[PDB]
Amino acid sequence: PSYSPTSPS
Amino acid sequence: MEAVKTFNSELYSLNDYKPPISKAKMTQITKAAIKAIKFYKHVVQSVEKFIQKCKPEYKVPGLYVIDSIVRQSRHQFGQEKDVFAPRFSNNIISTFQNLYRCPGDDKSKIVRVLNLWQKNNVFKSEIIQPLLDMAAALEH
Ligand SMILES: [N+]
Repeated sequence: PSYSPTSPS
Repeated sequence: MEAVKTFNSELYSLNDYKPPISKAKMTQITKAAIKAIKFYKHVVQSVEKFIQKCKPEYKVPGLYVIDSIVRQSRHQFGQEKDVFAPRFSNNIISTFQNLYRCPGDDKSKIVRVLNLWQKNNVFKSEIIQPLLDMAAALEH
């Protein structure tokens, strides 16, 4: 799994 | 500054991975930033320096670092108490000038982040608009 700016904190 | 050195280590460790950067790695970098909150100015400086100096394929990861730190700080300390977005805002034109030295196909990823910052009020709209304008001007 790679970082997305749409993913919650 | 122990906490700052620890953050520097996590941030520079991006160079040991092929992008796209994992969620796990981004979380590690973010946690180190937050632990170093007393030295938030040094954290911002290190991120900006990374973005200035890194290889083109790490520009978008560098932006994701800003995104992750700012969003985590807003969550953990409160939107109005977050020290990171205001601090990143100071040199943000410089930062984006450096960011846009990314590979051509990465430009859309930068704009995606900007649009989310606007939609979610992560940064003030007055700050974001010139950054979007810079993206568009590059296409002309
Ligand atoms: N903060």
